[PDB]
Amino acid sequence: DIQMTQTTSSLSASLGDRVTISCRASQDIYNYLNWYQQKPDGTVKLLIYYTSRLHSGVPSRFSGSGSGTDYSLTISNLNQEDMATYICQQGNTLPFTFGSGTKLEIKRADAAPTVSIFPPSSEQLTSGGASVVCFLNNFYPKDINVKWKIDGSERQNGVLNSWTDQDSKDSTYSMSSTLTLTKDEYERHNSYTCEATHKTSTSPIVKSFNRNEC
Amino acid sequence: EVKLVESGGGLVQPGGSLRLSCATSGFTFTDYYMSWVRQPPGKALEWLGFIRNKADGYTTEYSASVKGRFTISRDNSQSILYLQMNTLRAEDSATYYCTRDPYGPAAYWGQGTLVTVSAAKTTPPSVYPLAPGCGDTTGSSVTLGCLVKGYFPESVTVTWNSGSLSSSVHTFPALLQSGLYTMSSSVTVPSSTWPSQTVTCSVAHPASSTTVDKKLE
Repeated sequence: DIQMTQTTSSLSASLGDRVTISCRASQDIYNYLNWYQQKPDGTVKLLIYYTSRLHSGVPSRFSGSGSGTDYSLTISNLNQEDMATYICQQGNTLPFTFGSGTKLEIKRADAAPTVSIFPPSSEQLTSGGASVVCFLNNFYPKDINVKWKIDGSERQNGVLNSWTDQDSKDSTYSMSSTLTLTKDEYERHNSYTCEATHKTSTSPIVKSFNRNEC
Repeated sequence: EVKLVESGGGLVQPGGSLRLSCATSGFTFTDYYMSWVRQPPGKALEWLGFIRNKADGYTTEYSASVKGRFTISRDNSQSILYLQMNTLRAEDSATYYCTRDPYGPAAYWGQGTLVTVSAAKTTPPSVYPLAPGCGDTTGSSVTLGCLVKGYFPESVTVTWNSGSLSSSVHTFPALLQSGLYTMSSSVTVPSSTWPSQTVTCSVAHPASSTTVDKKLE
């Protein structure tokens, strides 16, 4: 079946710009090309059908065009609410096949993370394990690298790290980093550091608590 | 509103089956092509099959992959669409979408239901409150958080307190680690409270539990 290919999966534009996102079909599609918007949650709206037609509700800042195998969606003047991943699907031969998608990140001024670091709860600890948690909040760009040092040595085994998707209201990201250990490995050390390295600084920005402290 | 709400999702074990249903309102359901799509984790969207409208009889199309194994039916009195899935494999885990009009102008997608086809069993979360070390850190605005460790299958919701003076709640997506799920949420609040008034996170994992944990200290 026809493979839809979206070269570019990530794109960043500042809002004021004109975005173009490509879709190539593997077979001639005779203009039965639809473009969708997928928001970080569920939702999926059809923006253009039949290479060019705007579905009601869609802003005139979106244009579709192209022929044979190659098609484009253009966002003439990028608006903050346009962050989404944009999809094309061919409706010319069954089965219907969708492109991989292109996520559109809003380019923003760099923001430095505000770190927060938490000790284990009495509840987890009395229940056998300890997780030291480090929230590194509201930054830009996405790329950042946290390392956990216990008592001065980086720890490898036991780190979970997840980011939020771009903020809808202000375009930053937040990340959570959790180090898990036994109540016992934990009772044996004192300093727990969370060291984040980010575009906005020259030196790692560090938060720590000593457990001896408290 | 022109509602289409999907509903049979949850955990099924492999080789099992599930009835997915799609409820609609505010348009003539007989008039529209009704379609099922899914998005596996990671992957692109995958069309599974549609059923035509009264014009056309209510004839069905299916993709090579699901033909004979999935079956789309329709009830035009109640104005429910169904997707009976059989002999479900782990690769059938996905968010499944109900859709009105596939071929363009009246498009309307619901929000998906999640199926996990897996041989693991339901596990309710252990929920930990996260508060900072006494003595050692605050300034103006307090960040509290909650770790909901070790539950299965997905989706958990963490509720806090709703009063927009701060309350910059964050949700960090769940990650699998050693075959269970783990997520966290933060709230950040103005320091004029916490200490002073209560903040609680409530964690609702619909394969049956609600826990409500208080940020004390």
